[PDB]
Amino acid sequence: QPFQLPHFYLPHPARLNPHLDEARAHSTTWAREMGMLEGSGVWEQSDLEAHDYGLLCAYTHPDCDGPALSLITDWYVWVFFFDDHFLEKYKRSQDRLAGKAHLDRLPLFMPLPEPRNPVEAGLADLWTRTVPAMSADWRRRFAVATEHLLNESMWELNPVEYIEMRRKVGGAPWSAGLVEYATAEVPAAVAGTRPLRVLMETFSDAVHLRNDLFSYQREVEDEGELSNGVLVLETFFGCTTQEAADLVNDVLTSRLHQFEHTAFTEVPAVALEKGLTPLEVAAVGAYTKGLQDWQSGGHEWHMRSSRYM
Repeated sequence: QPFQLPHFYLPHPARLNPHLDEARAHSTTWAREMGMLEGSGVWEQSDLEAHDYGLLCAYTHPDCDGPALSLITDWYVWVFFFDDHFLEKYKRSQDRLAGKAHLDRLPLFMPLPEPRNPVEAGLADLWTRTVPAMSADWRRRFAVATEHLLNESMWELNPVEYIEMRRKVGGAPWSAGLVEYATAEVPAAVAGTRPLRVLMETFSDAVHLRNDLFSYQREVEDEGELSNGVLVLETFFGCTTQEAADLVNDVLTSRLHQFEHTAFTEVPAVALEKGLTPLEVAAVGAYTKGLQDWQSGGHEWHMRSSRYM
């Protein structure tokens, strides 16, 4: 182990989704149907089964029913398979043009075309299944977030800078889109207000920092990935790895506190200040609870599963 895991701030206990096993079998079968499994040159069945993204989605989205959980699970399986496939067929072979054309072809499967690869097929099926359940606004926003996350893999060619950039280019807003699918979508009235932006900011920072704390083994040391919270703080402040871990954890705790504060106090305040109807207020609250649940279940999935892989 690179460092001893710091003391985590965990105000809300993680809850597990009762439909888990169903999501596991369905995600495996679906991943096979997309051609992401053996024969792809990227994943085998054992790899996907070892990753266990079904547990991640069941932990992060406890209140959604079985099929929705299955959909979210297929989304996560797809994006992780996207990362691996891009780091295999393109990044490894160092072909920029092919990957660029790929990243150009991907948004075409999310209209607001015939797949040449398992990624495009998966994205197509996922869009087909997901779209009827959400509005046009969510479609646009989630398409934008998705395209952001995908185009962030184009990189082949300072702590505050790192956190702020990862805030925009991370996978947290994407996951939050899937969250507002899991519970309720955020009304356009309070969508642009400061408390919601701070909500998204703190959430993103927290998730990303935690992920950095748990990925230091397989990314910094083993892979050689230069982007990590712990690594950045370590090189910047000249601190030892453990000290950097403790600092990142402290910042994480602070972001969680600001998260809770703005969520359970300021957000309903700006919800009432914008004259939002109670029906939409319930949606905002459900969204907040969805974020909290996602954080909790995420940490729990990291602790109980991923760190042993």
